[PDB]
Amino acid sequence: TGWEQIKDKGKIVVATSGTLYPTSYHDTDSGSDKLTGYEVEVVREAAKRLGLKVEFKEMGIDGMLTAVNSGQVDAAANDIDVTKDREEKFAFSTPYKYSYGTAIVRKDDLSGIKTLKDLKGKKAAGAATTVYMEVARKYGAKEVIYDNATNEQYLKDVANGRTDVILNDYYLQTLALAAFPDLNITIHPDIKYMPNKQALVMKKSNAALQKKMNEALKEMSKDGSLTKLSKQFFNKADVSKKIDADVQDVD
Repeated sequence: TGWEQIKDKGKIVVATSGTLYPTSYHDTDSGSDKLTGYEVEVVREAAKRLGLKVEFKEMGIDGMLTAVNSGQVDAAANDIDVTKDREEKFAFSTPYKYSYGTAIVRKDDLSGIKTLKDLKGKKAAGAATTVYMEVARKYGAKEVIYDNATNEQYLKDVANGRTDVILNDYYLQTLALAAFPDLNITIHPDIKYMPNKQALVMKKSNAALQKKMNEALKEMSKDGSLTKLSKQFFNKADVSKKIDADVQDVD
């Protein structure tokens, strides 16, 4: 534990899942299977700025925070939201990603949806146990149960009229549109909910490491490195800066 200890070894141990495209995943398209992604690269470069090598320990989100407290790892980078509750238990770096949830509906009629309230009675699809599906339920949407579908399948069913809406992170959905620009789908222009931001998580007592990481992140923020990495993984979008938008809070 400790920044002087990390500095001495010359390596920082960081936990991540590798199952969250495009922020932490493996590059299978190239055949390298290299752990990469927006957040992974941000940490890698930040550590480099600090003369350090990174040792990424892949593990499930569960027990990850426990590994940080136990000292098993020096930090955890896995799209973890900054929340007041977590801030009393851990030390976060400055945020390097800001986002909010949105909805993908049909391009031709927006699936008859104008506001979140119109989700009532609509067929909502996507991951079963996420805060996104919870949002849909709160508004009375019918949850669609899929056996084992793909992203392309989910999107086509919306376009086809088999389903009506998909609730997910804004940036993840912009990639959906970019991937299938000819499909009858689009991100609803007025629905924005649950703003959120992600940062590096470390033991709250590790104030020295926290300050050093922020120092490198700030340097990256000022020279365009963050924006550069963002555009690479989020199809030219820059997720490192907060979007001045009318975002609705949800219970």
